[PDB]
Amino acid sequence: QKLFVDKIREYRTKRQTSGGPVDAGPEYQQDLDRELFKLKQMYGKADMNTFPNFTFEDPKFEAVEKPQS
Amino acid sequence: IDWAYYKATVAKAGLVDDFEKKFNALKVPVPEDKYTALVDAEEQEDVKRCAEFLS
Repeated sequence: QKLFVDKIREYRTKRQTSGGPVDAGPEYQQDLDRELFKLKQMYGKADMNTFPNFTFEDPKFEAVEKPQS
Repeated sequence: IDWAYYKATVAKAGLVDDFEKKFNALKVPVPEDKYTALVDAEEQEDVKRCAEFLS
């Protein structure tokens, strides 16, 4: 019970932070950036809302055009 | 294409709603047939040849 209440108090202390971890970490941002770059490379580059729309023509149009037609 | 409702249910729904409004504005073209007249062209000549052969 004593350890539980102590840890609850420290969790509330963590919640007292305005934002982010108390220890931001010199390498936490670098690791997050590396992971984000890896995810972007794996999943491919994507814009916020880009929705391209290009339609091709009929491919390999087969016809009856021949000398014996 | 029912993902738009799923996107609304998806937590990220706000700007996705505007994009869905854009999505409903999408239009897909329909190709137009070009060889249809060419096929119909030869039938008359073949019919004439058949009539001459019959006679």
